[PDB]
Amino acid sequence: TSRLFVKKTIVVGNVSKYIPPDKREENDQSTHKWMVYVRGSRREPSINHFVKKVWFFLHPSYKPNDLVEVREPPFHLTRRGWGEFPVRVQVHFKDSQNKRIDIIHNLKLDRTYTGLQTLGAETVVDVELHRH
Amino acid sequence: AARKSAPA
Ligand SMILES: [Cl-]
Ligand SMILES: [N+]
Ligand SMILES: [N+]
Ligand SMILES: [N+]
Repeated sequence: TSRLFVKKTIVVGNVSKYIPPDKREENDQSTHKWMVYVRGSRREPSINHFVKKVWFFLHPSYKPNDLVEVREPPFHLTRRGWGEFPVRVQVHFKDSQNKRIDIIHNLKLDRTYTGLQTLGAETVVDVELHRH
Repeated sequence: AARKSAPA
């Protein structure tokens, strides 16, 4: 409905934990566990108001689970891995008028190698959507 | 082309 919008903040981040050989089974090449999350800003952190679902596109190595739909919050994706790669985060909005957006998030894996969770990276974008 | 590399 017409020409008014709101600017909204969307944050895509990633955290990672290193998995020591002492904690992987015989045939498990996963050196890391990571968690990509999608969130709003400090002012309002819950994007459930205006977000319908999130599509996570991943590297072909994750086939057949390279495409993941998180419908209801928290919009998080946890997986095991060995490699860094651009994660394509595709957001769909509850309002039919606002078209979907892709956010390319560069996954950053931990290199402290202490086996503890660390903060990898963060991608921040401003989104426009029909207010009314 | 889809590229993936390990940190270490
Ligand atoms: Cl380096
Ligand atoms: N915001
Ligand atoms: N964990
Ligand atoms: N879900």
